[PDB]
Amino acid sequence: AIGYGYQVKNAKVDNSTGKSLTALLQLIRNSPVYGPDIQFLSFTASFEEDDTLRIRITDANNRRWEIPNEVLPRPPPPPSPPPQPTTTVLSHPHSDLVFTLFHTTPFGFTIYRKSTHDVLFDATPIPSNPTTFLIYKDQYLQLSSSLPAQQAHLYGLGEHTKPTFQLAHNQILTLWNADIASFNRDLNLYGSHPFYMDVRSSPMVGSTHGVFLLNSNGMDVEYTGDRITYKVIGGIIDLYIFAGRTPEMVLDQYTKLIGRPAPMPYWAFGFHQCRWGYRDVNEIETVVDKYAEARIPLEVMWTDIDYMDAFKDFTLDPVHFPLDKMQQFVTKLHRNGQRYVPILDPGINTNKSYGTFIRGMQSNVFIKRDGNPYLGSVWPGPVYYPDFLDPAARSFWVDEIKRFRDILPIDGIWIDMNEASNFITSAPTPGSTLDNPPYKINNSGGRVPINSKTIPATAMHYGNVTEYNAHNLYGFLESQATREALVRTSNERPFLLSRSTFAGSGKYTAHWTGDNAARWDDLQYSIPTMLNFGLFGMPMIGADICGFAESTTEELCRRWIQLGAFYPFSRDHSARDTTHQELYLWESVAASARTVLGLRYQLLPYYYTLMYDANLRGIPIARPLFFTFPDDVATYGISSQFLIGRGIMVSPVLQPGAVSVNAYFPRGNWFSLFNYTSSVSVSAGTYVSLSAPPDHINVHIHEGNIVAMQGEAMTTQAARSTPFHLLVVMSDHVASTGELFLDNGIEMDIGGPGGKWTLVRFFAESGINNLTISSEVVNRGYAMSQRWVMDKITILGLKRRVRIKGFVVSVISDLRQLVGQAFKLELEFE
Ligand SMILES: C[C@H]1O[C@H](O[C@H]2[C@H](O)[C@@H](O)[C@@H](O[C@H]3[C@H](O)[C@@H](O)[C@@H](O[C@H]4[C@H](O)[C@@H](O)[C@@H](O[C@H]5[C@H](O)[C@@H](O)[C@@H](O[C@H]6[C@H](O)[C@@H](O)[C@@H](O)O[C@@H]6CO)O[C@@H]5CO)O[C@@H]4CO)O[C@@H]3CO)O[C@@H]2CO)[C@H](O)[C@@H](O)[C@@H]1N[C@H]1C=C(CO)[C@@H](O)[C@H](O)[C@H]1O
Ligand SMILES: *[C@@H]1O[C@H](CO)[C@@H](O[C@@H]2O[C@H](CO)[C@@H](O)[C@H](O)[C@H]2NC(C)=O)[C@H](O[C@@H]2O[C@@H](C)[C@@H](O)[C@@H](O)[C@@H]2O)[C@H]1NC(C)=O
Ligand SMILES: *[C@@H]1O[C@H](CO)[C@@H](O)[C@H](O)[C@H]1NC(C)=O
Ligand SMILES: *[C@@H]1O[C@H](CO)[C@@H](O)[C@H](O)[C@H]1NC(C)=O
Repeated sequence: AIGYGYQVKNAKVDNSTGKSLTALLQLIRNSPVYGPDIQFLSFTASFEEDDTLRIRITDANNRRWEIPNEVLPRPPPPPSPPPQPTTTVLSHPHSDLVFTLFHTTPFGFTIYRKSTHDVLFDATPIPSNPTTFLIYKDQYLQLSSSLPAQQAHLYGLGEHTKPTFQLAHNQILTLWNADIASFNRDLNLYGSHPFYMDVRSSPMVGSTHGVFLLNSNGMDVEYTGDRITYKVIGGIIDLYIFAGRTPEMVLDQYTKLIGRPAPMPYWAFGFHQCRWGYRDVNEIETVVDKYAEARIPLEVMWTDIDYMDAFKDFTLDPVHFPLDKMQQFVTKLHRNGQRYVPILDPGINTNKSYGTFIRGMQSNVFIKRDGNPYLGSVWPGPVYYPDFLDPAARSFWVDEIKRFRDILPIDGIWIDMNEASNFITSAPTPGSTLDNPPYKINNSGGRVPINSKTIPATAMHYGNVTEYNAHNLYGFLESQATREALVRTSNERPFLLSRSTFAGSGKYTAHWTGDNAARWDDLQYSIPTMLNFGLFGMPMIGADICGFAESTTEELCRRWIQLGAFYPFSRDHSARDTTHQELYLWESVAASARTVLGLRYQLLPYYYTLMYDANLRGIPIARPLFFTFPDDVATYGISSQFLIGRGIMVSPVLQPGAVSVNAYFPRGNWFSLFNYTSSVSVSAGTYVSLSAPPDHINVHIHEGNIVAMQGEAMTTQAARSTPFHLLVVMSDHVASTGELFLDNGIEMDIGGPGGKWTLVRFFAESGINNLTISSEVVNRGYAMSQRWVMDKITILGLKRRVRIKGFVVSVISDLRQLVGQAFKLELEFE
């Protein structure tokens, strides 16, 4: 058959010293299918922390492709092996995970949790079924685990458009960075994130762990409910298990490994407007002017490939987008506290009168095939691709960006087409098993050759690295170079948005779902994709509001701005062959816009604190319900609702001509952020029909949470100049708590050493006769220097009113309390 598997030749635990396991595996018997088997395997298991188990399987007699440490820094491997069935067990006293190596034929291994004596990863084979074996050929690695089909709820393995957040049973997820529109369901998209979250509904409900395979090669992942299997066409097995035990802790352990999410500037949480096909400077000025007249907040104006001189990077169309007019335009944006972001492609047009091409050829920075720079095909025409694995190409990139930034102020960079995208598929090299692999991954849902519409697998990078191995790293690498370029040309916290991503990208860039469509499906699709990229360590995520491709309708756009105003990254964008869809064009949507974007701007400090938490602990801004309610199994399969932070839930309408929604409400009291009187109270989790007017969206806050809000404004700059309103939602079960992070909105290292930031924590508890509200302040300096003042406190969740020495609403006015000063407020019931 396919493979016969491996036997344990020798296995030992390194005594006394830091406990790790080393083992040598020998091929049982050779098989011709899918290429020759690797004869000897070096197998190690080791704890990187108490809550992280590393399993590394390599060729004992060959250094195989591994993702470079310079690209993704991580602890080095343990030492390798020397030159009833038997078991070798590895465990640590402060670890909840136990690794077991089974000396069967073929061999197996399991990771089980001490806390529940439950198996989390089970690679024990079914002797008669080679689909369950570990197989290790040069271009085919097979790793398989069994799962308790009903108890195991899986999430992740992006990037894919799915109607559901939780992974459906019986499917093949292909991970291979490709220029494929996100309006296509199931197909492999722009990014690859070989990570999944496993939430166990039983025996101990809510029990969570994570599984990451640190491999950049193309792969099919097969999920059949009771089994999951990796089919990888290269590299090694570098497997990481994250103990949990909560969903929160898993993402903490995961991002600790791949990198904490990069902080975002304050202005990034404002609304963005973009469009492919803005004709000239006069049109973008007009769009900004009309957003003002509609009194709809517009923070950042974007320019697509239109601004370039015939689609070449680091140039300006001397006719439609002349330099002096653009300089004026950006100056005026800044004067009104607004920002500007242009787009970049990786391809460099082969124009002999083009400065970027000339310089790129001098530093020898382009990806090569058969000894010559690979000829690509994108917008400007024939292009060469910069090899972002070459440090000289990374210097060249910084140089070009510096040059452009000197003549034209930019507030951020949009990097696109970085799969890399190619419009003309190259012919495969004769006799190459790289351009023609033995196992075909399910690219584009039809076993399409990996070389399709991209750079051939036989192209070479710096250090003799093939495109075959480094393909899923391309967008990741450009994001590093681009962020480097931004940091060295400006002292402010950079902003960048990338299409193609890999595990770890969130440490460098923001992401958007890419090319969605103006269809009701895509509106709903935006939510699982949004929650997935939270797991992937990229909390700054959003979809093109009102849909990129195809023309939108008034009702679709209206319902989309209602939802899209709560994306971490909120932006309107569309193709040029569709109708315009700026929010002012329809009155019903502009009125919706002012409402929803109004609430968002009030929630700016909240969003920013969540961004702070993300960089600090990996915890996503937009998160699944089961993050806050892991003991509620009904929340596991919700794909239509989500949370902003811990206690704010959004429940949008996703179907046309509707005026109501059947949204799920976990146990507790919920209150509308649009009407403090409108509340939802359930003693057990249940669906509830909510009135959803054409201009309204249900956004509720759960009890036990304190949120610091400011005032509405046209810009984020102006919003910070407004007083603070404290929203306190009480609970008869627990003291309410809240958190506010304050900085200048542009410090390079967020919350670092020194004092250009302030952290404030809020606390509230009801007694029989008295209510106490108090804060704690760390690094009081910065907040104090900002004159932030809290003049109002609204109290929800109580059945009795309160005041200074169903449910009711209590308000405390004329407080004038300095945010940067700790306080204890005492109220009395009536
Ligand atoms: C604006 C954006 O423009 C570009 O993207 C465009 C495409 O150029 C455009 O063509 C269009 O592409 C769509 C298709 O219309 C749509 O149909 C879908 O394609 C799917 C198919 O639906 C699906 O069937 C599948 O095809 C497979 C089959 O499944 C498989 O069986 C097999 O079929 C045959 C095979 O081909 C034969 O060789 C033989 O073997 O027989 C078999 C059958 O037996 O293979 C085919 C595939 O070959 O999968 C298809 C996808 O490959 O979806 C695509 C999109 O992927 O629309 C898109 C989206 O607009 C650019 O590529 C894009 O980058 C660009 N967007 C950026 C540009 C700008 C401007 O600067 C920015 O503004 C944007 O934000 C950027 O995102
Ligand atoms: C190399 O870059 C030049 C500068 O952008 C290109 O010339 C410009 O082409 C524009 C249309 O793409 C046109 O509006 C500009 O007037 C023109 N500017 C100048 C100074 O020539 C050039 O394009 C080539 O030459 C022109 C005359 C056309 O025939 C194009 O089709 C050519 O490609 C670029 N050359 C190449 C080979 O890409
Ligand atoms: C607020 O909500 C309550 C409860 O649904 C409702 O009776 C009241 O009319 C609402 N007020 C406004 C101004 O919509
Ligand atoms: C509330 O509690 C405080 C402190 O315990 C006490 O001094 C005060 O008299 C109480 N007020 C009422 C109305 O009971």
